[PDB]
Amino acid sequence: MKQRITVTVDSDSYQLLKAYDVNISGLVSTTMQNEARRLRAERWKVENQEGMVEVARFIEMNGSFADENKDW
Amino acid sequence: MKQRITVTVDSDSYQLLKAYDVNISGLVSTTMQNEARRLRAERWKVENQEGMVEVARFIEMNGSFADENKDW
DNA sequence: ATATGTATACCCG
DNA sequence: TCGGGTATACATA
Repeated sequence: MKQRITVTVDSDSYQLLKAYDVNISGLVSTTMQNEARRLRAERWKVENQEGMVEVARFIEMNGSFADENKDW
Repeated sequence: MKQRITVTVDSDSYQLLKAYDVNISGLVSTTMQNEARRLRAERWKVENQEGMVEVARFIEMNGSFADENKDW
């Protein structure tokens, strides 16, 4: 069975992504994997680099369709 | 009073995020405002699939809460 | 159940 | 009591 995950926004900043054409269906799972891969409980850190690279695969589904988007 | 935004996934990386310590509330919306503002060219990262062991050589991206984005 | 989603009762802290 | 979160009932396509 699938798991319905809900972030009760209306305050944070969710409406925008969906306001354009993508709530979190593919967003969440995408961001999660990145937050998952990196997952390293910590704090006090700055940034200054880009994040590219691709590695898509056809077998599951990944139905993330919106603003002319597609898998990596 | 708050907007329920939910992605009916399960293991689409979603579960991992909350599985570590954050039911995407701040992550999604954080990610949202970013993909919301940028709304063009997402940001990913993949060096090594965790593996328990880490290293951390420099700075790349910040997350807060209890996850962060280190290099490894 | 159709998935994805909202709405709401219950749920986890 | 709910912060939010998810599940299920229900809503929609």
